[PDB]
Amino acid sequence: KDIDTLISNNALWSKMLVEEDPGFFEKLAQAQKPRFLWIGCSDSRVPAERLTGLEPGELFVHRNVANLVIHTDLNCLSVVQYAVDVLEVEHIIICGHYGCGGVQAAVENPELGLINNWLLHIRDIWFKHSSLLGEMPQERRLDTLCELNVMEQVYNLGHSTIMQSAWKRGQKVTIHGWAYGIHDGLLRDLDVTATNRETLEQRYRHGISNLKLK
Amino acid sequence: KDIDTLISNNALWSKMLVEEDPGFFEKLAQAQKPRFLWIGCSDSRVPAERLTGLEPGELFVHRNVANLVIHTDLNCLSVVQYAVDVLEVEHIIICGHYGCGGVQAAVENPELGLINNWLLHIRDIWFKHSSLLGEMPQERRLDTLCELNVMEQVYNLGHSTIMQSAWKRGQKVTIHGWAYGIHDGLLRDLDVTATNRETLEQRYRHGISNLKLK
Amino acid sequence: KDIDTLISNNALWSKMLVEEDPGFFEKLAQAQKPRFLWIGCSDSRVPAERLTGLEPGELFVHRNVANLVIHTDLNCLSVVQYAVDVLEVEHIIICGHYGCGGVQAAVENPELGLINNWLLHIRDIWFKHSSLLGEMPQERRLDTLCELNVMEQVYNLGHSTIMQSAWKRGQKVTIHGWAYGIHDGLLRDLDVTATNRETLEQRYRHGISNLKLK
Amino acid sequence: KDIDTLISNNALWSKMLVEEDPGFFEKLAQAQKPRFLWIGCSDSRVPAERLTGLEPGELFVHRNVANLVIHTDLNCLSVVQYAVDVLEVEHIIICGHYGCGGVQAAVENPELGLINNWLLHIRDIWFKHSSLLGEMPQERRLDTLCELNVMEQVYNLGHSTIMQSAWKRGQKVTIHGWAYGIHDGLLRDLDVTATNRETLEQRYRHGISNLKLK
Ligand SMILES: [Zn+2]
Ligand SMILES: [Zn+2]
Ligand SMILES: [Zn+2]
Ligand SMILES: [Zn+2]
Repeated sequence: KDIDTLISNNALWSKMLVEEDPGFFEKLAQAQKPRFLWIGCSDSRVPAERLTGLEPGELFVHRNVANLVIHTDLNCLSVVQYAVDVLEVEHIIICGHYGCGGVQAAVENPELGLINNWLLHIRDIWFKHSSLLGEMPQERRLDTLCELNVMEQVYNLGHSTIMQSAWKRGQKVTIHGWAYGIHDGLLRDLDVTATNRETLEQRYRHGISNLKLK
Repeated sequence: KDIDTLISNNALWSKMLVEEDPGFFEKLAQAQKPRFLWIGCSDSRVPAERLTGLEPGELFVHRNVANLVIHTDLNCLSVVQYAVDVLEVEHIIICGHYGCGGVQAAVENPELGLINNWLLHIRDIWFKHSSLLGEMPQERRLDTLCELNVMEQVYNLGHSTIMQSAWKRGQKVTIHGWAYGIHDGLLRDLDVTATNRETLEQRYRHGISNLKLK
Repeated sequence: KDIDTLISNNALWSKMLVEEDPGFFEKLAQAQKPRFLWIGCSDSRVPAERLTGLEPGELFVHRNVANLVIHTDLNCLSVVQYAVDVLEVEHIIICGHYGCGGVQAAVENPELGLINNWLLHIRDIWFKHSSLLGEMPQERRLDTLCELNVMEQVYNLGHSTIMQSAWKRGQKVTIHGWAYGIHDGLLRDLDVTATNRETLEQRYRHGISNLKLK
Repeated sequence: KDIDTLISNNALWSKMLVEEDPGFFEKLAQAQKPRFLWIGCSDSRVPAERLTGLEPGELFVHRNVANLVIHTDLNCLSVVQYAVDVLEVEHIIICGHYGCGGVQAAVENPELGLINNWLLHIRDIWFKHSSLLGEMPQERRLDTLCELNVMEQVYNLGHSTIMQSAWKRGQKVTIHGWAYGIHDGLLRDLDVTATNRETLEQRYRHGISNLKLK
């Protein structure tokens, strides 16, 4: 596919909607704030909308390499603060995916350029859970790192001043840590769901523990 | 819709694909690098995939508030460098949308919190094109700012060291500046398409000029 | 000078203080919060302490290339928020200097690498005041840009959510825009001193106006 | 001291130099690139120039809260890249200090606002060396964290793409990890000096080991 094909398909798509689904934009037209914030990877192997069946306008979205929530990344923090304080989303979903190019590159450590600096945050995670990973079969270590990465980002987001203050003033906002694979497009709940400061700490340890078993 | 509904729909969606479109993941399974990098707004009113008809895996995606390409935002720059130097995408599309909450908030200047700092980059653009905007009917100024914002981000991306070096070594990478509205989902080419350092400067002025007329 | 010379001189310096100025650390030992926040250039041609005669512990300091206050730079914003809200400094000084390597590089635009992205913020300023600069003798344009840069950073800092909220709750914090040259080490007040939202806007225009004359 | 006193003292200081040290700016006037890059804390309890006896113009300087080198902080990375690739400094010194307000705040975890996000990078370090710290007397844990922080930042800087590429092309650049206290102003070499990729890894482990003993 080339550029002209995208513009042409869009023009035809727009016209076809009139006599196939005229109310397609009805929801959009009506100022309806999203209830979910989705933080995913730029790889976007399978669109979040397709994975969940959500309609356009129901989710606010941020995507970066390897779906990271770095303590000091204002790009991501700005999306979160806007979503939590202004749009007042009720659920935040951090979703990783098996076979993520970013996660793999962080382990193999090839010389890719500027992106290597961003990826060092993942290597920090790999070092952190070294013992845990060496306790499992080799073929499952990369997929496990993918899950650990999501859990650590959920933990990071929960500790941001944004989430801490929201939960402190009693706002209802839940964080979820999910992952999916390209073999079946099945969402997998890493079970680190946090609804407040206490469950954040509890479920985090819970998630890590469920891996010690696995 | 609640969380349980998303997980349940996903499980059912995955199963249905087997006897409706078994080869859905065939493309994904095959390591196929995306040809397009899409930089859009976190609002994601209408998914890029739906707007263009692109299949999953064909595009690399980054989304932030008001689709900005700040000179010094490493989150966005990391996505671009990875896409250009590693995935070697051939087209980069920066797409804004009319009625963007970020653009509007930058003009009205309400006290929203941390996000206000991110939005000041848009106010800089508004000041920059003050004369141009005052030369057009009031009802069209916000939509025009939305277009100007996209053009300025295309300009910013083109001047990053990442794009400058890519074009310098003769790599084929094109940047496009688009915008769409919720009234019809029709993509609008702002005609600032840049294929090298020269066309970047030329098309930028061209885009601004086409507005002086409009 | 080499590394061993610095360590050796430090050891001797420390000893000499006992029988030359025994109370040197008395001030430091006593938890005394700084009253001034100094934001300067990494070039640090002449130390701020030497320029003003301030004693150690009296100033909090941040230095980056070309003393910039980018709307979205969390490094600088973190220093400011800490200084204003926690240390409660009463004066913030942004000081540039004539002949700054960063300012010059932004104009000449040589290919220096990663730093070029940081410097684009200065080129934005150069474009912004194009008419003003072309209205003055060529030999004075670079020095004028150096002053304009400081004024714009003062403006940027004043518009951050940090300063806006501080002034809003009635906190006493003043921002100053200074510059000095290596020909005499003489501080030059650009007269853009802001004590609140109103004076920020007024003095900014004032500073620009005094240049139209110059 | 107030603002008028700083401006007045500067004016008098400048004049006095003529008949006390007329050649004070001679060095500065002569375009002499610094040989050292100093990365320190914004606290700046004792100026680097006073600690080492270096003259103005001999050092390039960056200061932020708790002297951090975050993998993805473009402010700090820009200073380093400019210093290494353009100024070609030969030594980079990361210097922390005992009693650092940033380090302490990271441990006590008070609610300070935006700065708490920046400080989470230090808490990550505290968690990382939990076992090591619990193996030492309580009264020495905070000072030890101060040293561990410096060692980790040296490690971070060494792993940046900037340092990796410099050492790869055979450039001579050495990184040092120091710390000083307000009780005597005595510099303490943490002995993690790295001159290349190999010594970076070796000296890092060495530094941590010397603590296991201490
Ligand atoms: Zn991925
Ligand atoms: Zn938007
Ligand atoms: Zn400078
Ligand atoms: Zn400190």
